[PDB]
Amino acid sequence: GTGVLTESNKKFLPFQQFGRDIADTTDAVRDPQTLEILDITPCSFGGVSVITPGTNTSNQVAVLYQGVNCTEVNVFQTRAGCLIGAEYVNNSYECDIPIGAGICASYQSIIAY
Amino acid sequence: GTGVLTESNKKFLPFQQFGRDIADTTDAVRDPQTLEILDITPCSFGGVSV
Amino acid sequence: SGWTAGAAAYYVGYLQPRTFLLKYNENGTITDAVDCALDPLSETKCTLKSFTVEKGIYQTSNFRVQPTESIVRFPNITNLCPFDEVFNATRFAS
Amino acid sequence: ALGKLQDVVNHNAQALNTLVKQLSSKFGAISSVLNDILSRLDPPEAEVQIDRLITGRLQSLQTYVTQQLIRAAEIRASANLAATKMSECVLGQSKRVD
Amino acid sequence: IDRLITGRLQSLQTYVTQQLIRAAEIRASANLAATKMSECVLGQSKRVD
Amino acid sequence: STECSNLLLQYGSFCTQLKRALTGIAVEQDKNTQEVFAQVKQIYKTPPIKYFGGFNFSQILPDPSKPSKRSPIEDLLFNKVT
Amino acid sequence: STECSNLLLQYGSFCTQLKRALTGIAVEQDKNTQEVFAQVKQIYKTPPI
Amino acid sequence: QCVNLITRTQSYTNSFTRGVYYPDKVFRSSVLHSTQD
Amino acid sequence: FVIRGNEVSQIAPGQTGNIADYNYKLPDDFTGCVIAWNSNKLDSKVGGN
Amino acid sequence: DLICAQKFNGLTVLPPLLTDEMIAQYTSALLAGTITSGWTFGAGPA
Ligand SMILES: *[C@@H]1O[C@H](CO)[C@@H](O[C@@H]2O[C@H](CO)[C@@H](O)[C@H](O)[C@H]2NC(C)=O)[C@H](O)[C@H]1NC(C)=O
Ligand SMILES: *[C@@H]1O[C@H](CO)[C@@H](O)[C@H](O)[C@H]1NC(C)=O
Ligand SMILES: *[C@@H]1O[C@H](CO)[C@@H](O)[C@H](O)[C@H]1NC(C)=O
Ligand SMILES: *[C@@H]1O[C@H](CO)[C@@H](O)[C@H](O)[C@H]1NC(C)=O
Ligand SMILES: *[C@@H]1O[C@H](CO)[C@@H](O)[C@H](O)[C@H]1NC(C)=O
Repeated sequence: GTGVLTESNKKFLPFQQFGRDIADTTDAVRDPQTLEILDITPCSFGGVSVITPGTNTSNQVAVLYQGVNCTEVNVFQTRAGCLIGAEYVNNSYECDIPIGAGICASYQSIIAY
Repeated sequence: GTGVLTESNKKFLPFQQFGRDIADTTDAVRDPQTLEILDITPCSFGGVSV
Repeated sequence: SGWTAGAAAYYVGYLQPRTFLLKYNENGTITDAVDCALDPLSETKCTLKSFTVEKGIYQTSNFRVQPTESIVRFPNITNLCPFDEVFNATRFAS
Repeated sequence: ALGKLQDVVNHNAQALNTLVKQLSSKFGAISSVLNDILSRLDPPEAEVQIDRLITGRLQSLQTYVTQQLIRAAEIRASANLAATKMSECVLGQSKRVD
Repeated sequence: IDRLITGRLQSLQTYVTQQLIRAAEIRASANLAATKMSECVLGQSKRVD
Repeated sequence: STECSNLLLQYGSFCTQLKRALTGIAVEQDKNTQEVFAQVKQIYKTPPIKYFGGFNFSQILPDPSKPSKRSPIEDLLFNKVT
Repeated sequence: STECSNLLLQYGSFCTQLKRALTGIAVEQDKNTQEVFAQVKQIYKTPPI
Repeated sequence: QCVNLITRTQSYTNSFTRGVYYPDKVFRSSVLHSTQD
Repeated sequence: FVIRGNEVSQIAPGQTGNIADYNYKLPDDFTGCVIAWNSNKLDSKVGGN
Repeated sequence: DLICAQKFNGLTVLPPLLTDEMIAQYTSALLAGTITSGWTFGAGPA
């Protein structure tokens, strides 16, 4: 399996080796060589959205990493995700390209507001 | 396949043999004996309603 | 110095398994193309199957950090396993 | 201004194009062409290959018909609204706000 | 792997189909709510109930 | 392919179900057009002199010069939808 | 799994269809909120008394 | 008769948009075709 | 019947071969059993049966 | 741990475009227009 192996606070009983979640996917593991419980988490991932104006207008793009903090990926942190390539502007305008959570983007460079 | 082979106004490039539609359906072919282009039109069909 | 002095200039590149989007014109010649992976905008062009992308926000793919190395964890106990007692036995049972 | 009708036309054309594109899918079989599977294979596992193509094409066709049914329900709701507007805004004067 | 793909694909298509039907129901409810916003809040309605 | 149809016969009435559903959709479209547009059983005509107290309806009334007998607005709507 | 995705490529445009349907539902929800609540383009204020 | 006469220097440059070939022998007209190759 | 040793795979539905096409053809929807056993003691001669 | 199990298998929840405070600001504008101006703001100037 692929993931990160971290410290676990799960009190495994001595007979128990594997750990499973509500999804019945491998969540914790007991190493045979040293009898310690390793918490398995999937590596960092998320969805990628490309914010663009028309190609008749410009070829500049912005990238939204959805549900991803900006420390684990012009960098702006939204509730929708981490936005790269768009600068935040404190001025409020009508929504042009919807990002989410009240944030929209427009081309004027690409700004987010 | 099965279809009529009508005359084609398409000018193929000489390495190409088969031809396809926008929805990748074969619409044309070059003939190997005589280097000419033929439009493949599969045979006439219809819904019969009573 | 038995041979005439000369020079030759040539470029060498290597091929990788990539997804491309090709534009076929009305004469059948590939006139333009986009590489999907290299550019976000070009990945949007590959997703929309078009060279002109309208204004909007487009779900294209998923970012994922790749694994860096492989670790194999097996028990430390090493014992020679007696398969010779099974398969090289002179007499078997009914 | 005329986006909505164009969207309806686009959705119908896109669905039909997608359905024709689903005839090029192997669906885990050796080929997407039935005649090729006939030509390169003897019958008793060609039955399995053609069965895989048949269940893939049934899945595509049922997906298309279900999407068409949902879109038909949406268009029927829009047309019932349009008939209500024809009765109440054109054939009379309405006190209903907006 | 092909059996797992066809099972998971059928599960995903089932989920998307129920999501589309629920989206149609919620769109009908939201169109009703927009009508009530226009006719009960932005005006006085003589339609009974 | 005839043996493909022989294999398709083993799956039952799936094709009949899909054909029946699409026939229902097809008749529902014509039905929807009938409740939207066929709301009067009398085909009314405007008078030959189109004076209505200064109100101009030429952009919504049909154009006799055009073969489609459509209004200028309706002709624009038909040209702008492809 | 890379080979599982390679086998999934042989099933065609099913995943594109599911993503397109869910994107339509997702923009439909925001459209529903716009029809219900964004019925005025002026943000009116109550007087302080 | 193997004799050594050639020396060679090298630099690195940009491929730009070169190197694209026809993935098959199929005529296609005014379309967009996506291929993995 | 009696056949050659490499021809026992041809006694099967949908097989292509010499005896499958010209001697014994099985239908595609065949139901039943095939039995094969050697006959050197009875169906062979030292001068050639 | 249901949300993490959904997220780890590719099922993500997108946020709504309007936040709760913006929907509340829309309803406050509707309240203020209705109380201060009646039905007149729905048919033109308040
Ligand atoms: C009613 O409207 C039509 C169209 O708006 C008027 O026709 C225009 O008349 C002016 C002046 O005669 C011309 O310059 C325009 O080219 C006409 N437009 C078209 C589309 O024909 C018409 O004059 C108006 N009044 C009456 C009484 O019909
Ligand atoms: C080897 O594995 C056993 C468990 O099977 C463990 O008890 C022991 O401590 C391990 N030895 C070392 C040197 O880690
Ligand atoms: C093939 O045979 C035909 C028949 O004569 C001839 O016209 C043609 O030139 C030949 N060669 C090719 C490459 O088609
Ligand atoms: C295509 O073919 C026609 C006819 O041979 C030629 O005139 C034209 O220059 C070609 N190229 C393009 C881009 O149309
Ligand atoms: C197996 O048994 C034979 C005698 O029966 C012996 O000669 C041979 O060395 C044995 N092989 C192994 C691998 O023990």
